[PDB]
Amino acid sequence: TTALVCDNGSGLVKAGFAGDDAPRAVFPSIVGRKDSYVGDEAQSKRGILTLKYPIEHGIITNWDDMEKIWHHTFYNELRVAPEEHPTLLTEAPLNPKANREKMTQIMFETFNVPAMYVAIQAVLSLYASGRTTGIVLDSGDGVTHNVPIYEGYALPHAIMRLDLAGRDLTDYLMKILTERGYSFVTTAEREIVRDIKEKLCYVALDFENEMATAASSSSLEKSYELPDGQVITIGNERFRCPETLFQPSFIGMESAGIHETTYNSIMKCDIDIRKDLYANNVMSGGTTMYPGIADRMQKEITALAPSTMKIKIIAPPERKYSVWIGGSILASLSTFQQMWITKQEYDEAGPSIVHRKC
Amino acid sequence: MAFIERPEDFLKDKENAIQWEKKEAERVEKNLDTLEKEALELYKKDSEQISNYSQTRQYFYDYQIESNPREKEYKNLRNAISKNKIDKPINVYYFESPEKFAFNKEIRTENQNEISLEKFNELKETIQDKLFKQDGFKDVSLYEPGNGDEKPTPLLIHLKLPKNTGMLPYINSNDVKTLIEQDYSIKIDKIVRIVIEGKQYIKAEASIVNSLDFKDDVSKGDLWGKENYSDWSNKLTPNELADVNDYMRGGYTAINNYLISNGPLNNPNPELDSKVNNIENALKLTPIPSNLIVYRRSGPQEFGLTLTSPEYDFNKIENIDAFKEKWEGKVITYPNFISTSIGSVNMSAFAKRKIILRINIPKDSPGAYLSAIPGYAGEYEVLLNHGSKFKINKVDSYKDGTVTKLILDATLIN
Ligand SMILES: NC(=O)c1ccc[n+]([C@@H]2O[C@H](COP(=O)([O-])OP(=O)(O)OC[C@H]3O[C@@H](n4cnc5c(N)ncnc54)[C@H](O)[C@@H]3O)[C@@H](O)[C@H]2O)c1
Ligand SMILES: Nc1ncnc2c1ncn2[C@@H]1O[C@H](COP(=O)(O)OP(=O)(O)OP(=O)(O)O)[C@@H](O)[C@H]1O
Ligand SMILES: C/C1=C/C(=O)O[C@@H]2C[C@@H](CC[C@H](C)/C=C/C=C/CC1)O[C@@](O)([C@@H]1CSC(=O)N1)C2
Ligand SMILES: [Ca+2]
Repeated sequence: TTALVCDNGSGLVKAGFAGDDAPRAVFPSIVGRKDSYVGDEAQSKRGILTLKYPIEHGIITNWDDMEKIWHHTFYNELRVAPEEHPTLLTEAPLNPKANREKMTQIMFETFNVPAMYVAIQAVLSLYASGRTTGIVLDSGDGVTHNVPIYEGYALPHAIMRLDLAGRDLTDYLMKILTERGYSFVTTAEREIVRDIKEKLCYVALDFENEMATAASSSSLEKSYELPDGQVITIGNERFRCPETLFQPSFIGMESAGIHETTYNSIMKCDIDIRKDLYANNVMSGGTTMYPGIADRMQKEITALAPSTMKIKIIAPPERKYSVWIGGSILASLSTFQQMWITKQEYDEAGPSIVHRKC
Repeated sequence: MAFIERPEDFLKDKENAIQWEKKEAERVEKNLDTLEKEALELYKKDSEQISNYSQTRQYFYDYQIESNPREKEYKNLRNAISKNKIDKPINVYYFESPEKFAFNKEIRTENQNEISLEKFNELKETIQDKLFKQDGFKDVSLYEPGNGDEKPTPLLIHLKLPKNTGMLPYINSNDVKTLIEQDYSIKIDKIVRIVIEGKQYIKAEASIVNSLDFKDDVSKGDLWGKENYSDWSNKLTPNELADVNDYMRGGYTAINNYLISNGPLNNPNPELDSKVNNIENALKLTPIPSNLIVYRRSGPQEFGLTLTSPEYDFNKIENIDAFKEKWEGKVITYPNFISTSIGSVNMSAFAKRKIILRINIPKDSPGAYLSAIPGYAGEYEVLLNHGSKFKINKVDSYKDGTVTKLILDATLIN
């Protein structure tokens, strides 16, 4: 009777019940090694087992492993039967058509769900704030997209994608902390550094000025207690780390940064809608959580756009779960109920019913 | 006297060449609309900048190109030229810098009268067996420069242009002129030393080779690719489609690193070996159906550099020079399969890459328009076979904002 909402990301699965204000379950999108280990399960067995991420850059790349993640979601995290709940899945922008078909086949043929739907992550996150028009910056653990949306429709020819996100920032922070004189190199240390990143990093409004400041004072230094009680210090690494989003050359990438991809995305849209996009820049996902990121984006887009342009960046406090919340709202809507793909419709039409209806 | 049909080459008959082209200029004025005549008038007044723009316009973001007001002059002038097509071949004459054909020193000084056997042979070795890409608006002559004509360099190009070449005869004050838009590669079939008015010149006997070059017209290139590789998409074995999709889905990194590290010798992995074989076979299934230009934005690592290499700062001329000395005229080989695009436009993912490979692919080369596979059309991708060799014919440079970037004119030679 209650619908499920499963937002499956490169690093984390956010799962719960339509109608709830937050996901009941948030767990790592990993498998170790028929009945092979999943959510944290595959790190406490990291020995005879190596941990594997089935979603890469927002795309499902291993279906056997993804079946295990979905098995874990239904039976272990939510403790429901899939046969008893319509299930809303999320997908990346520009998810290949065959991929969405395979998601649909697995849901009906493997899990025997009574109904399902596949929704675009960025569209859900826009919807969470009550908007159907705007440009979404969705940045997670594995991928960052710019997705312009007009009256509820994503505009696929203007979507920008960067394979630069939270895990890259964590790895970069490990490197530059190691260069400071610490040593962060192992799998466990990567988790520690992710925690340091999530607690102490910020985006500088003026990067070169911030570097000059840190150079000539301890004002920007913070401390962090390691699990064994060692206290360490972090300085300019606090802002060099997320600076990578605006300057991907920091990790050897020669791509545009997130401000430039935002601008590129807007410039690929019809001229008549560009001001609506500038006025509705919405941020979604864990890697948009940095203090200072909205102000910095405002400043960078201001420098690119016409001097008369009115620019607004919307970064809600809940934006780590914006996609999930939008799915919870959507699946609960009266007018959405006609949009579910039923098991009957799947039997009548192929996996390709998912284009008919999603 | 003149015959009632023109020759393919006016040679030294300057008087008839000029009269004939003057008549042609009058005739073509009947077929130009006022926007086209306006475009021509602006060209007479700003030819160098307009020609410069026409050479590098295609390398910027699609929306930057569309927003540039110089597109109007470019398109209108190009249209004016494109539609006066010749009914049979004609030979033209013009001077180039030797640097244009990657001979980066003087053949002789302006003041010198003779050319050494040394320099002649160096020039021959530099420009033989190479296809040099030409772009942009150019003024040419229908007759060979002679005593009392203007002769700015020691290098005279004698070029044969085929039937259906667009040529715009026009008048600029007292002078009769001929405008073309270069859209082809030239091969130097033969060089000869001649004397004109007391000085030795090299006369290069040149012909053209056409290739499809979509430049910034990615829609047109994509339509062409889909037309030629929709069937290909369906004609692969299940193993080949499997191994191909594995490659495109990100398996390329392991597969190509295995190739580059020479794993087939040092670490023979029969699984990978079978994938390489299948993908290669996929690329031989529908060979590239026309001579084709493709574009690749290279990482610096392909040219022995990193982002922090001082030598990667091409804003300094000495680093461009050092790059040319190391790579220009050389053959390079990729043990990996290599991604290229039908389009020349810049894109977010490689917005800052400074080295652009511009590759001439001969008809029937192995290759495939992978973007015909419904999974991912936004690359406009042509995948080239593992172990491909490219001759670097010429290195050019241009400004993208404040950043100097390089264009490597290359030819696939195996
Ligand atoms: N680069 C392009 O212009 C282009 C064109 C079409 C599609 N693509 C797409 O982008 C992705 C491929 O990206 P790519 O081509 O930038 O990555 P790549 O796999 O070709 O290169 C990865 C890294 O290895 C380096 N490299 C590659 N071959 C090398 C060699 N033989 N020696 C030394 N270094 C070498 C590159 O410089 C780069 O740093 C694919 O998804 C593809 O479809 C890229
Ligand atoms: N407060 C924070 N500050 C910075 N980064 C954070 C914060 N909280 C979480 N993150 C990072 O965000 C990422 C997780 O976010 P999210 O769940 O949106 O991504 P995902 O959906 O798993 O991946 P993707 O959307 O790329 O497929 C991790 O890299 C995590 O370290
Ligand atoms: C609170 C939390 C957040 C999180 O986002 O973890 C996700 C999932 C995690 C899986 C690997 C580890 C060992 C097992 C972990 C169980 C984790 C819950 C951890 O790998 C990430 O850490 C990567 C590595 S480091 C980084 O930046 N992304 C992202
Ligand atoms: Ca996500």
